[PDB]
Amino acid sequence: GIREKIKLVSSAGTGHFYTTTKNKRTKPEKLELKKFDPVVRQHVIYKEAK
Amino acid sequence: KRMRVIREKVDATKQYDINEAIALLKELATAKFVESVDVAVNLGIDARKSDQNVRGATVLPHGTGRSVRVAVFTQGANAEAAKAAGAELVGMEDLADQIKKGEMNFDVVIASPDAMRVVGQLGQVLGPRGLMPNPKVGTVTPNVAEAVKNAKAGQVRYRNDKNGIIHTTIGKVDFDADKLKENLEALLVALKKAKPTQAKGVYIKKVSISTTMGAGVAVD
Amino acid sequence: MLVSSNVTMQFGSKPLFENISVKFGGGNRYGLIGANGSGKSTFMKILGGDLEPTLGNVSLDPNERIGKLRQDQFAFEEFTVLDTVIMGHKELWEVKQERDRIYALPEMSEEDGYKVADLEVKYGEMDGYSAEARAGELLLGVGIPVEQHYGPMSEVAPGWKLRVLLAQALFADPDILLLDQPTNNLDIDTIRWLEQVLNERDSTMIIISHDRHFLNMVCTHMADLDYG
Amino acid sequence: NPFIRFEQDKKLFRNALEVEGLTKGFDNGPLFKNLNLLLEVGEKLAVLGTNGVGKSTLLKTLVGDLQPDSGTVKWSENARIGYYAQDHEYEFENDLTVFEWMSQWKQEGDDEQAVRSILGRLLFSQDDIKKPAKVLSGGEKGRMLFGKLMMQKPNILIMDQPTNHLDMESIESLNMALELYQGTLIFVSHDREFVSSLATRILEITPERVIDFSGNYEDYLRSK
RNA sequence: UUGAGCCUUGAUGUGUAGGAUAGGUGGGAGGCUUUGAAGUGUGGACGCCAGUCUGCAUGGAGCCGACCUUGAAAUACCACC
Ligand SMILES: Nc1ncnc2c1ncn2[C@@H]1O[C@H](COP(=O)(O)OP(=O)(O)OP(=O)(O)O)[C@@H](O)[C@H]1O
Ligand SMILES: Nc1ncnc2c1ncn2[C@@H]1O[C@H](COP(=O)(O)OP(=O)(O)OP(=O)(O)O)[C@@H](O)[C@H]1O
Ligand code: NA
Ligand code: NA
Repeated sequence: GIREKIKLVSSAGTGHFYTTTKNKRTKPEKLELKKFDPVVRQHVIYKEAK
Repeated sequence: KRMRVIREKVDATKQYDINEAIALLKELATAKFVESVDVAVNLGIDARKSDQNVRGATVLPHGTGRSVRVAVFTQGANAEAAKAAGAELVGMEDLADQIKKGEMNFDVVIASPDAMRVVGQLGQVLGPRGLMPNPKVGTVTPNVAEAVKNAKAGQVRYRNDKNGIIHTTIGKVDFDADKLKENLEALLVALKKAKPTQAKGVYIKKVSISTTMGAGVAVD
Repeated sequence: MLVSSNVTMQFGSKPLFENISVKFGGGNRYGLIGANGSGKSTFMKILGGDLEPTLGNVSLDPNERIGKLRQDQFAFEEFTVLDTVIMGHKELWEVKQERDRIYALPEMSEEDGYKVADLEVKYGEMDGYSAEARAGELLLGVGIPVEQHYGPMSEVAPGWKLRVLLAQALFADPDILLLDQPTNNLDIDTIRWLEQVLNERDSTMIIISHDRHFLNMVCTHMADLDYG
Repeated sequence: NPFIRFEQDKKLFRNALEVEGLTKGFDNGPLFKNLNLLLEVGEKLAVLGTNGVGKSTLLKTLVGDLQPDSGTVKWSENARIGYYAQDHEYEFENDLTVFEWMSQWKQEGDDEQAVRSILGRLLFSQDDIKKPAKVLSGGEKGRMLFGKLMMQKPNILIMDQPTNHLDMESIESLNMALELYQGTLIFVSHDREFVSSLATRILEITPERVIDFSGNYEDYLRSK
C-alpha cells in the first residue's frame, strides 16, 4: 500500500526494464543499480524512471 | 497634388496583368529621374522563426544598372582576382582602417578565406546598411575576383523583411517591357527555388510593381 | 504555450504538489500565489528547465525565447553591472562571442571565413547591431547612470541592482518568468513604473510577486498553488 | 500562522545608545550630518526613506559591523542585541542542517527540546529539521532568523527589514509578537501598515534634513 | 444601439547623445516648390503639453536631402506590411 511500484529502465538505450517497489517517502532518489541487459547481453546501469 | 490625382487615375483595389502593368508604370513617369522600377513580393514565411528567413542573390541577365565598387577583401589570391576583374579595394585591413576609415563606403565586399580582416574590421561601420559579405549569398567563396565580376553582371541580392516581404528593384524603367518581364520571371524562379522547406501554406500571396515617384499596382 | 504534463516534485517525506497539468500560454498574463515554502520558487525553476521534476515534463515551445533571470542579487557580487547586463538573448551572446574570435584568433582557415561570414549574418539577423542601444535604453530607463556602468556588482545598492538586473529579462523576450518583484522593498514609484511598462509592452509573464496591490494593478490570471 | 513571541532574559532600565555623532558618508556627501538622539528604553523608531538613503549602513554602524568615521555610539553594558540583517546569506553557509543551525545558538538549553520545538512552533516538521538549512528559501530563512531571535531572547532588536519575504499570514504573527514585545527595538521596514501598526518614534532620514519624533507617524504623513 | 471578421481612405507612432514627439525594410544623396510656394491672420484633432496633423484664400514662390549629435537615418521620398 504505502510502498509504491516503480521501474528501472536500462541505460544501454534498449527498451528493457526491471520492476520493483520503493518506499516513496524516505527521500526521492533515482535507484542506481547495475543489472543484466539481455538485449545487449551485458551489465549496464539501470536508472529508475516510471 | 500627385497623390490626389493618382489615387483617382489608378486604383489598387483591383488586380492588374503583366501586360498593362508595365504600360501603366511607364505611363506614370511623373518626375525627372531614372525612376528605377521596383517589385515587391509578399512572401508567406514565418519570419519570426529563423529557418524560414530567405536570403539570396540572383544573377539577372540585364545588369543592376549601377556601378559595382566591389572591394575584393582577400589578401593574395583574392587581391589578384580583384586586380584581374577590376577590384576597387585591395585585400587588406588597411583599406578598412585608413582608406576605409577616411572613405565613405564601398558598394560590395567580396570576401576570401585567405586575408579577410574585414570580418572584424568592418563591424558596425560598413555592415549597418547590409554591406557585409554574406556566406549564403557567396561572399565567403573560393572565388573573390570571379564573384566581383559576377556582381557587375547584375548580381542583385534580396533578404526578407520582418513581416516576410521581399522588395527590390526589378530594373531601370528605361528598359523594355520584354526585358522587365524576363527579369521578373528569373527573379520569381530564383525565389521559388530559394523557398525554405519547412514553409507551410501558400508563400506567394501578392506581387506589386511600383515606380520611385509614381504608385504601384498588383501585377497578378 | 508551455504545457506541464503531470508535473510532480518531491523533497523528502511529503511532496510539494502532485499531478500538475496546466496549459500556460495564450495572450493573458499569469501570476501564481502560495504560502512560501510550498512550490512557487520550485515551480518556476521546473518551468524554466533548471530543475526537472521527479515526474513530468516541460514541453517547451521550440523558439518562443523563454526569459529567465538570476533573482537573488546578494550572491553573485563578482559579475559587474555591464557584465551581468551583457550575459537574455542566448543566441545573440554566443554568436557575439564566436565572432569575437577574429580580433582574438590570430588567423583563420578557409572554412572559418565561411564561418564568420554566416556569423555576422546571424549577428545582424537577431540585431546585434542595435543590441547595445536597446541594452543602454533599458539600463538608463530603469535608473542607473553611465558612471555606474563599469562599477562592480557589490558596490551599488540592491535598490538599483534590481533595476539593472531587470534589464537582463526584457531583451525583447516574450514569455518571461519574473520572480519576486517586491522583496528588497522598492519605492512604490519604481513598482508603478514597472507595472506601467509591463502592462504596455506585450508578452506572457509569470510572476510570484507578494504585493496584493501590485498584483491587482498588473496581472490578469491567478494560479493558486496552495492545497496540492 | 506561526506562533512567535520574543521574550526578555533581562530588562533594561535607563537607555540603550545615547548616540551623539557619526559623520558617516561612504564616498559622497554624508547622507546625515549630526544624528544626536537617545532612547530612554523607548521603542520602534521606524526609520524610513527611499531606495538609497542609508538606513542599513546606519544600522550597521550602530551595531558594530561598521563604525562611524568620527564619534561614538556605546550601548548599555547589560544589553543583548539581536540582529535581523538586511542580507542573510553570510549566515546560511558551511553546510549546516536546520537542527544544527538552530542548535548552534542557545545559552543553557537542551539539544532535543527548546531547539526541536522552537522549530515546530513555526511551520516546520521532522522532515524539515534534517534537510540542509542552506537550501531553504525566503520566508523559511526569515522564520529561521526569527527563531534565532526568540532563542537568544535579546533586549534590543535591530531587525533591518522583517517584512521582506513573509507570507502576509506570518506578517500578522510578526505584528502580534512585536506588539506583545516588552523590550527595545529599532527597525527600518518600509511597509506602510507596519510602521503605522507599531511605530511611534519615527527617525526620518534624508540627505539634507533628518526628522526626529514627529509623532505617531500619522501626524507625520498627514503634514507631509 | 452594441460586439466580431473583411476591404478601402486617411490618420498613428522621442529619448537619453540633442537642430527635431528620428518603425523598419536601403533602391537611391538629388528630388520636393507655382495642376501657386516660405510664414503671416484664423479654426480644428490628438498628445510622457515640448509638440505632430488638417478646410482655407491670401501673402506670391521658398523650404529641403546632406553636412549631422548616430545603434539607425533623417515624412527628398515611392511603394508592402
Ligand atoms: N535542494 C533542496 N533540497 C531539499 N529541500 C529543498 C531543496 N530546495 C528546496 N527545498 C525545500 O522544498 C520546499 C519548497 O520551497 P521553495 O523554495 O520551492 O518555495 P518558494 O515558494 O520559492 O518559497 P517562499 O515561501 O520563500 O517564496 C521548502 O521546504 C524548501 O526548504
Ligand atoms: N556600499 C555602498 N556603496 C554605495 N552607497 C551605499 C552603500 N551602502 C549604502 N549606500 C547608500 O546608503 C543609502 C542608505 O543605505 P541603505 O542601503 O539602508 O538604503 P535604502 O535603499 O533605504 O535601504 P534598503 O534598500 O537596504 O532597504 C543608500 O540609498 C545608498 O545610496
Ligand atoms: Na519564493
Ligand atoms: Na536599509
